[PDB]
Amino acid sequence: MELPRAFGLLLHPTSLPGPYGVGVLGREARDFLRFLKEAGGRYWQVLPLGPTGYGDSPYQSFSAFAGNPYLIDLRPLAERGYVRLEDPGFPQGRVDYGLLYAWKWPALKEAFRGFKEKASPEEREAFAAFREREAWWLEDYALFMALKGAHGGLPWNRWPLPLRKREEKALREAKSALAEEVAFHAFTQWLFFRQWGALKAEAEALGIRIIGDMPIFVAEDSAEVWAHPEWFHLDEEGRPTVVAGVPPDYFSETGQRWGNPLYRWDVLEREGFSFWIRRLEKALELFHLVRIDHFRGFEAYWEIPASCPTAVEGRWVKAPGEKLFQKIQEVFGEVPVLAEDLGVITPEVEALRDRFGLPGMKVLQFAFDDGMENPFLPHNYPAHGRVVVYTGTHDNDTTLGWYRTATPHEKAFMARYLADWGITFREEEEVPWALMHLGMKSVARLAVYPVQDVLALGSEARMNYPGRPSGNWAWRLLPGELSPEHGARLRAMAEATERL
Ligand SMILES: C[C@H]1O[C@H](O[C@H]2[C@H](O)[C@@H](O)[C@@H](O[C@H]3[C@H](O)[C@@H](O)[C@@H](O)O[C@@H]3CO)O[C@@H]2CO)[C@H](O)[C@@H](O)[C@@H]1N[C@H]1C=C(CO)[C@@H](O)[C@H](O)[C@H]1O
Ligand SMILES: C[C@H]1O[C@H](O[C@H]2[C@H](O)[C@@H](O)[C@@H](O[C@H]3[C@H](O)[C@@H](O)[C@@H](O)O[C@@H]3CO)O[C@@H]2CO)[C@H](O)[C@@H](O)[C@@H]1N[C@H]1C=C(CO)[C@@H](O)[C@H](O)[C@H]1O
Repeated sequence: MELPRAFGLLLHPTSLPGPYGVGVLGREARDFLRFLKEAGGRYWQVLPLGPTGYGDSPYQSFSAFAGNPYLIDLRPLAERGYVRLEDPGFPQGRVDYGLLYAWKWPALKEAFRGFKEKASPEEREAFAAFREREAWWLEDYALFMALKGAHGGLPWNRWPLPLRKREEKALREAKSALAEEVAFHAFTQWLFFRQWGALKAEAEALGIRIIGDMPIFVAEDSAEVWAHPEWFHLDEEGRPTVVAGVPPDYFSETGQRWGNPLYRWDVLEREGFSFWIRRLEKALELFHLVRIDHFRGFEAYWEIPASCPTAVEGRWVKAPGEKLFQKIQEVFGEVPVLAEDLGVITPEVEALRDRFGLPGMKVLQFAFDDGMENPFLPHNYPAHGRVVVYTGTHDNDTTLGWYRTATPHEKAFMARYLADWGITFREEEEVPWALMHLGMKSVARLAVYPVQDVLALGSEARMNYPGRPSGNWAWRLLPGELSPEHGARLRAMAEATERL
């Protein structure tokens, strides 16, 4: 993949400013694209866009295909009279997910009722047409969500056996009994894709490419796992027999047990990797590039017996990454994938990435805790530049927040390294900019930065803190917070580093 030298910004849509408690796919999203274009940015990166559950993590979605109903802009609906919106008291600068769950679901439900009553024939037709075209994943997703709502939010593998095991007769009866609930969820999808499609066209009109994000492993409690038990290592009761994670290492003697169901790779290969082809086809309708989290899992993954409460009991298992990507190349004619390969250092993963021209990542906040051999330091990046450099990702603190808690060593080495690259700073608040500048001076073809670093926000704006119980995925921009001055500063930096 040939990436021209450029820069972009990382901003999950929920973080957009605007009324009604959460960023949505509307004017403010368009304002951000405009800001990005004026700043000279050519990429907008988001986190996974699927529907979320308790904890609100984009990385644990009810579906590998559905769009997050919380991102639906309700204004176009209120404007056609389908619903009357009333702010129950959403805060500024953050998403109160508890309130959004309590208020937005009913507002979408009311909107659907108003729609059935007032929609024009053209809208009814379009929605029906959408349900037909997307049936191959929508039938399962909409029934999955209807069943979930009818069984008190229980995970699919705790539902009555006939439904859990998808006995046809039982599914047909449920689909019939929950007809309006199924149509309602299908309605949230039609709105989500219509709005995303419009936003994507806006991005394209502005010369902007969108980098989507798809975790390599799906979630246990999701429509596709329920509908395709044959593609995952589950027992007869739908329980994963092995789960994803990573082994212990110098950092943790317990490793990480993520819990995700794992693929029956032999079955997927036999089916021409249909699940993955479908997954990518759907994603390519929404994005120009797809970042895949834990890309190394296509080469080998840490398989943990589900009975083990930690990650200590696993073993590395080879996956057919080569054949899968050969299949992806064959079908799509290119592999529009960005590999999340943080801390892999394994040769075979690098080789698989390179074989298909896939860029990896570099995160500057991790470059100063040791020596000059640290792979995250710019002089160590590959001369071919097929890598995306970030100051920090959604899992890291903002760079100012990181700086304030960095070790004396990190702070001193960073400053010295910056100076070696002709960069300096005076106040703490300037560190995010100095690091963004260091990334832009690097050979990395793409430099992508979280908006919180553009705003030089502290720890209060950190998107996600892995391991922390609450406050995650909630940060939001305030109206007008990204000023023309922020854009001009990014633009001047891009111009100087030849990224325009
Ligand atoms: C306040 C709370 O709002 C959100 O909570 C809702 C979840 O998104 C829903 O999916 C639903 O969760 C139920 C599960 O579906 C069901 O399978 C079962 O496990 O019971 C769950 C509880 O009913 O309903 C949730 C609301 O009740 C949001 O996702 C969640 O993160 C929010 N919780 C935050 C607030 C506090 C209060 O200090 C903390 O305990 C949490 O760590 C925060 O994340
Ligand atoms: C659901 C999960 O969401 C968050 O975790 C994800 C990260 O945000 C992603 O960036 C991605 O990171 C991993 C890299 O892809 C991988 O290559 C390696 O570097 O490890 C990274 C994470 O250590 O994927 C993460 C999901 O694996 C969030 O931080 C995390 O806390 C959330 N976990 C919830 C799920 C379970 C399972 O029941 C519980 O154990 C946790 O307490 C929940 O918070």
